[PDB]
Amino acid sequence: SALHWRAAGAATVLLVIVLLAGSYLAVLAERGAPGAQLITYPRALWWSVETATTVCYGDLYPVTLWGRCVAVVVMVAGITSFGLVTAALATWFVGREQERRGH
Amino acid sequence: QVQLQQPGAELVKPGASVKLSCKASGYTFTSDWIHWVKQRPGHGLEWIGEIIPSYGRANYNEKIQKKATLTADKSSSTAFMQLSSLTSEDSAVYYCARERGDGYFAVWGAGTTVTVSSAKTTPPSVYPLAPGSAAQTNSMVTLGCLVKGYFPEPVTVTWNSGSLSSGVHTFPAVLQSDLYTLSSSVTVPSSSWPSETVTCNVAHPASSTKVDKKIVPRD
Amino acid sequence: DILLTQSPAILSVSPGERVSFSCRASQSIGTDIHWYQQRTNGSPRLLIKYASESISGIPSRFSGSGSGTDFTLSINSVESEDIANYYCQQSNRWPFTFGSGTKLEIKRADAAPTVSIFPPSSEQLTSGGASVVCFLNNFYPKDINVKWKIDGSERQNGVLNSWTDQDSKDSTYSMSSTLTLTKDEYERHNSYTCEATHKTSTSPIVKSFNRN
Amino acid sequence: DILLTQSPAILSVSPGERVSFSCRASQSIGTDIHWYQQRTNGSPRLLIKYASESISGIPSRFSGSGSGTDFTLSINSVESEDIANYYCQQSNRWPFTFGSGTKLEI
Ligand SMILES: CCCCCCCCCCCCCC(=O)O[C@@H](CO)COC(=O)CCCCCCCC
Ligand SMILES: CCCCCCCCCO
Repeated sequence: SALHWRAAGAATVLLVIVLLAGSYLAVLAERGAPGAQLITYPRALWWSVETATTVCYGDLYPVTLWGRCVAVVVMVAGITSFGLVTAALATWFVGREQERRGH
Repeated sequence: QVQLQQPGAELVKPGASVKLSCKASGYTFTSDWIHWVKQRPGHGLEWIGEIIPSYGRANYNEKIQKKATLTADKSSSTAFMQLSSLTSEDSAVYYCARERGDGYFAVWGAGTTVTVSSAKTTPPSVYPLAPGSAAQTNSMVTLGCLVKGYFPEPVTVTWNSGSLSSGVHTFPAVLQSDLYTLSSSVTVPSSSWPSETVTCNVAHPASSTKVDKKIVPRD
Repeated sequence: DILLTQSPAILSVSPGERVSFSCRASQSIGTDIHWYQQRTNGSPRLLIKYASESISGIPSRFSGSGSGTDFTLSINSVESEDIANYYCQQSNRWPFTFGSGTKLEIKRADAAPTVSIFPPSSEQLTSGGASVVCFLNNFYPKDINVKWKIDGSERQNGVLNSWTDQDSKDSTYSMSSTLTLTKDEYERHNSYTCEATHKTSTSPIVKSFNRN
Repeated sequence: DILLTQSPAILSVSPGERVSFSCRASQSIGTDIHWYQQRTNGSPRLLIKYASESISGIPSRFSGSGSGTDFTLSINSVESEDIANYYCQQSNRWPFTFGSGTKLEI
């Protein structure tokens, strides 16, 4: 029932959806473009994971306007989802410490 | 079942246009791309373009003149390529192929032979080729069929409705006076003919004809 | 756009040998190379994906190797059905591109041609024309010459020849020579002779028939 | 600084033919190549931007292609008004540089 945990879970499922949609749409956006490397779905999912975690190796990246806009959506969704998990951990710790000191 | 079905042939007058089709069966996924590849006689494979049916977006080879326009119909699972304002440079076999979004062409259609010519569609005359009465045979006998006077390419020649495969040669066609001629040859154990029937089957897709010709001894 | 160079353009090997086709990419493409086989009059068929991965239903003698810019398709113990054109294809960068192809040829033992001559059919004459067909089948090597004689005199007009590519069943060649006359001209002559000259014998192979 | 090599320096074609100009960069520059046409006594005129993108008012027979180091400007069915010098120009790295030019002859 606690809001922070349900929001964390929601953010997790939303992130999975964004990774899958970003993989699909990045391929869709990049295949028009000579030299583009983000053009098959298995490595595009890998790219979407590294973009969502900000763990970005430089092995793949978009070169088109629409692929970069897809990238921005994946970045913000990833950073926001992990920040939400952090915030829920803090809420849990704060509650448990209020209990441990009897408040 | 055959995964990608395309017509055998299309005849197009110069400056006209034609819509080729490629009907898909088997598993289909939202990540499927349909590619088109052009091969001129005696030459290599040239990529034309691709379409993703699930979304309808198509991309094209930039290095060549754009004569293609790709479409797809999800209800009929069919991909189309409209070739526009063709010249003799556009005569070739056009393949479709399916890529599951992982970069390789898992499966190819049989190819549509497109011929750009002013000539008229002519079905072939099929004549038997049985040895004359003075010819002597050994343990094998050679029979054949002459396929003459047809346009445009191609024809397919089978023996006993495909059942007879070993010992067949079908020669490349020769063009003269805007008509094609070829022969096919079959070799079967001499003890077995004419006891067991030997028939050639000639399919000419551009004229929608398929004719049979039994090979019997000159009596 | 990535150039894929397949050189040499033709490879000639003996049955049972191991053969290697080369594909060089103009820039580094990891292992994103795929190999296809195309037989005469056939559609391309995937053999190897991602430089080395097997495809179901492909004979195990096929393998692939390499990474970066240099790629090799290998066949252990070549056999006749392997006679084909072989293409590589890259999927590392848009657009996908193809190599220009390597043809595989097999060097088998010499074989004299099997010659057969065929008089025109009844139906053809009923239509008003006469074609005399000679087959020179299953010979090796490819070089061969055909001579037509009518009533003992060499004939050249009206002869159209056709040669097959190497046969994927036994690595031989074959040729058809077709002498086409009108019904009239065919009717003013009697002896029709096909003569084949091949390095397998100093004497030509001769097949004849009399219209009588 | 990126050298852009345009070779051959003169291209001779017959009317109605398809012609192709070559531009090779000394290092990889994505699609950051632009093509200009300069007629006798005229100022340069942009034809193609970013290797393949059309410019408004340029006849459709002009197209461009390539990526990396190799670039091609193509004309379908050359005609007389196409007689000109043709330059490529890169914007991938500072400073911008020009190819040395290909003259089109009919
Ligand atoms: C609707 C469009 C599809 C959108 C998602 C596509 C998913 C593709 C399937 C991924 C597995 C591919 C199977 C395979 O053998 O892949 C290997 C290829 O040989 C290499 O795999 C790869 O190298 C990339 C996989 C990385 C997975 C990262 C984990 C994410 C939590
Ligand atoms: C949310 C980003 C929209 C994805 C756009 C798809 C690419 C279309 C390219 O023509």
